[PDB]
Amino acid sequence: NSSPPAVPQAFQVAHLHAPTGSGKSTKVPAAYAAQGYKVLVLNPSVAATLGFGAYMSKAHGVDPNIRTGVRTITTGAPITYSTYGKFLADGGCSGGAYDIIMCDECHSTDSTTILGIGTVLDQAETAGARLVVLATATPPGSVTVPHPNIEEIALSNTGEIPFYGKAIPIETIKGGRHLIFCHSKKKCDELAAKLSALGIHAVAYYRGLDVSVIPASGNVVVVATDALMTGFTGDFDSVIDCNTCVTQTVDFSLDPTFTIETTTMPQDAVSRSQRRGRTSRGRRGIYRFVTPGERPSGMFDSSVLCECYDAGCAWYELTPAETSVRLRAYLNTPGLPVCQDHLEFWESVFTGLTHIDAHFLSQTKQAGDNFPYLVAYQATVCARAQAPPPSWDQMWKCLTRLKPTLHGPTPLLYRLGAVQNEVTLTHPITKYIMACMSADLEVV
Ligand SMILES: O=S(=O)(O)c1ccc([NH+]=C2C=CC(=C(c3ccc(Nc4cccc(S(=O)(=O)O)c4)cc3)c3ccc(Nc4cccc(S(=O)(=O)O)c4)cc3)C=C2)cc1
Repeated sequence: NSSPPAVPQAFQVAHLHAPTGSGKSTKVPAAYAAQGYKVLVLNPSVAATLGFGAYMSKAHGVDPNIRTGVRTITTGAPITYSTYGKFLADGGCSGGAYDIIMCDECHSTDSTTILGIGTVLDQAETAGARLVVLATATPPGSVTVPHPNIEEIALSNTGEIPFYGKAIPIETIKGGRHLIFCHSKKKCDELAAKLSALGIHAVAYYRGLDVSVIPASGNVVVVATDALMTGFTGDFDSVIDCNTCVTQTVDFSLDPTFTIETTTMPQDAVSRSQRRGRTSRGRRGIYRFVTPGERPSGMFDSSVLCECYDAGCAWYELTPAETSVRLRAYLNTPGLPVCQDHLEFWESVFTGLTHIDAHFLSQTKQAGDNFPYLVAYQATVCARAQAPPPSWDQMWKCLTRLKPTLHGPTPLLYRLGAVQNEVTLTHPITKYIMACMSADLEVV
């Protein structure tokens, strides 16, 4: 729906589909507050959370409470803005705290948002909340739609420059400023170089480099990865999309258990719109693609589920069972992103990961990398077996100081990236996870 759901006598979960800026996260809550309700707005971004608070006090004479992982500001106002992570850090809902609870960007598929939303969905009513709103500008199942200012031209085989099974006719990049999207930070160099060697001024671009490496004037063909901003100065004439992106995915490769790496999946609606949106700003744009079909938005990998249990164990003092109750509340609620139901599986997996090294965990938590609990656990297992990590990549930095006293094969519990060192598959925990996969009628 495009209108703020009225407040119900008892309870209700409603949906709010509105664009960013129409005031769905500010004006809407302000109205609920003018009515005497106490409102809590959750968002994935610290910046956004701050953005709403500023807007509110500056436009509606209301200095709302703002809560983030860094700190919380309390003004005693009836409106409160918090990040999902801080909300969870806080234990979730607090009795008699809020009448309404809006879950903004509820289409987000990062583990913190999903877990946070599950939490709201499960505790809201017990918490005395009368209403829970699932707000978002990108409803699940969305598809890229036609834009009034963008001409979409499909790539064909004709063209000297080969491009993902299709071709890029030189004619289309000779003159003007064009943005080409490639999936791998490498594939970029492969293209920028082929075009530079054809008279075409092309400057590659991917994570690491600087914005400066992109002249702001004169013809140019920028071959980049999604590293390029979404709000950065577009002013592009045409964008060529490879229609594929790199994303985190879980593979039950039975070697010995599972693998969580980054794979290239077909691009989805949200992705397609964002890349296409890099053209036709203040003028008419061109959009060339290799593939028309796209996966609708609102779908996420099983590995995010894993990421949710990992987080419940690492930061929120949540047993794998508690996480499940919360994640289940999320899967039973229609209108939110979907994923294969692997709750039982992941639950049983983390449950077996007991007696984790506190110091290692604390090291992975603040280190900031993904899956701090699984990294720390694989390390705990390693140290206890005086074995080295699967690799000496930054991932395993918490084991650097014992490097000397670590010999023999690595007791691989699972694969979280490149595994160089030799590996043994005889560890009880490895055997425990292997069995978790066999005990499942939807896993293996
Ligand atoms: O819908 S509503 O009508 O209710 C409404 C009302 C008011 C709104 N205000 C906003 C204000 C700011 C922002 C974001 C933001 C974007 C850029 C920012 N830039 C600064 C630049 C210079 C100085 C500052 S300073 O000094 O911190 O004040 C900030 C700051 C904040 C900001 C924008 C997009 C963001 N995008 C992300 C995209 C991907 C991932 C993330 S993540 O960090 O992973 O959460 C964030 C993050 C932050 C978003 C919204 C917004 C909406």
